[PDB]
Amino acid sequence: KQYIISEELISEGKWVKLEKTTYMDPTGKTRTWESVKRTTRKQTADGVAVIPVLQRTLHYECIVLVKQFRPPMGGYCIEFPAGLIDDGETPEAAALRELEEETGYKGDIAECSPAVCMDPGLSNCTIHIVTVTINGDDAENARPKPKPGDGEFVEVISLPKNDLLQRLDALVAEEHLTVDARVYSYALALKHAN
Amino acid sequence: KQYIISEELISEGKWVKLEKTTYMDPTGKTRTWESVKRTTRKEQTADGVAVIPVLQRTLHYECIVLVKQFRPPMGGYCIEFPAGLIDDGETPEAAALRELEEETGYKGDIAECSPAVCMDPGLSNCTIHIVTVTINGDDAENARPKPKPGDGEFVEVISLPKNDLLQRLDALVAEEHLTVDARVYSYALALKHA
Ligand SMILES: Cc1nc(C(=O)N2CCCC2)c(C)s1
Ligand SMILES: Cc1nc(C(=O)N2CCCC2)c(C)s1
Ligand SMILES: [Cl-]
Ligand SMILES: [Mg+2]
Ligand SMILES: [Mg+2]
Ligand SMILES: [Mg+2]
Ligand SMILES: [Mg+2]
Repeated sequence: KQYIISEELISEGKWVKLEKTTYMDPTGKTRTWESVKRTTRKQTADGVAVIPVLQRTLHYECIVLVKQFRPPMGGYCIEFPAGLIDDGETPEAAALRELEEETGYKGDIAECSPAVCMDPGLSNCTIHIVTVTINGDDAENARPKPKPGDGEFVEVISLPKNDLLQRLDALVAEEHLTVDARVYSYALALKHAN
Repeated sequence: KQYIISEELISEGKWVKLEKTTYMDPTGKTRTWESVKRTTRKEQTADGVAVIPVLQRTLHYECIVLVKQFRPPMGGYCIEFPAGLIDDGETPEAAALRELEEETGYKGDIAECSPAVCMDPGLSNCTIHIVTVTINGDDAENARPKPKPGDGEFVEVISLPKNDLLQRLDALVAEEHLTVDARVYSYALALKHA
C-alpha cells in the first residue's frame, strides 16, 4: 500500500547525504520524511557487524567487543567489531577481514544474517550480522595481531557470554561509555532466554 | 585520549541535521568526520525508546510483540521492536509504555530499562533506552487490544514465539520483501545462541 514517490537531495557530504523523501501513506495522502543515506554503498548492505564467540577450553566462552572513540557520539562506545563492505567483497569475507583488523583474531563463519536495518526511521543503513567462532586455543589466536587501518584506534574487550549484560552494565557504571544497541539487545536476550 | 574540537553545521532540516565534526586523534592529529544528529533532542537521556514486549499468557508460549511499518528511509516495510521518540519531560519508562500501547494496544508492566545505547555510532549521535516490558495477556485489558496510532502512524502487530523467534523471522523474510531490524535480529540470534 505505501511507497516512495520521489527523493529530493538536501545536502550531500563526502560520506553521508540528507534527503527529503516523498511517500504515499496508506490512505492516499502524500507525506514527507527526512532521510539519511551513506554515499559509499554499491552490495548486499553498507556494512557488517561481527558477533565473535571466543572459545578456549577450560574458560568461559567470551564475546569479543571493541571500544572506540566515535565522533558522532562525542565519546567512547562499546560495539561488535564492524566495518563497511568493500566493493566486490562478500559479507562473510568482510566479517573475517574486519574481525582480524580490529581484534587480530582469525575466526570461522558460523552463520550470516540477511541485510538488517540500523535505524530505519532515520536512515537506509543496513548491515549483515555475522556470527563467527574463534578457536582461541589455535596458535594463530595465541597472540592476536590487530591490523588497524588509517585513523582506526580500537581497544579489544572480551567479556564472558554467560554474564554479558551484567558485565556491560558494570563498564557503563565505571568507565562512562555508551554500549551499542545491538550489543545490548544480544546481551538482554542471553538473559531472557529459557 | 580523543575528544571533539568542533562541530560545524553543514545542513539543518526540520528533523535531522548533518555536521562536520573535528576531533583529536590519539596520535595528537586533528581529523574530521561527518555526523548525523536529530533536531528534536532536549534534556532527555536519549532520543527514543524501543520496547521489548514479552507477551505472557497462561498455557501459551511467551511471545515477543513486534511491529511492521513502512519506513520512508528504507523505501519498504521493516519489522521492529515498538518504538518512538521520548516527549520533552517524559520518562523513558513512561515513553515505552505509551508507545507500546499506541502501536500495539497492549498495556504492559515495566521490567527493566537500559542506560542510553547508541543506534549507529559511526554515523549518528542517536540514542535509545531499551525497555523490557511484560504484558499480562490474561488481563481483560489486553484481550482485544486496539492500537491508538497517532497521525500518519500505520502499524501492524506481529507476535512471535520467543522460543522460535529467529526461525519465524526468517520465514517472514522468505515470504515478502521486508527488512528485519538489527536489534530484533541480535535479540533473536542471542535467543538461539543461549
Ligand atoms: C528522521 C526523522 N524522524 C522523524 C520522526 O520519527 N519524527 C516523529 C516525531 C517527530 C519526527 C521524521 C518525521 S524524519
Ligand atoms: C558517516 C561516516 N562514516 C565514516 C566511515 O565509517 N568511513 C569508512 C570508509 C568511508 C568513511 C566516516 C569517515 S564519516
Ligand atoms: Cl555460536
Ligand atoms: Mg570498525
Ligand atoms: Mg575496521
Ligand atoms: Mg514508532
Ligand atoms: Mg508511535
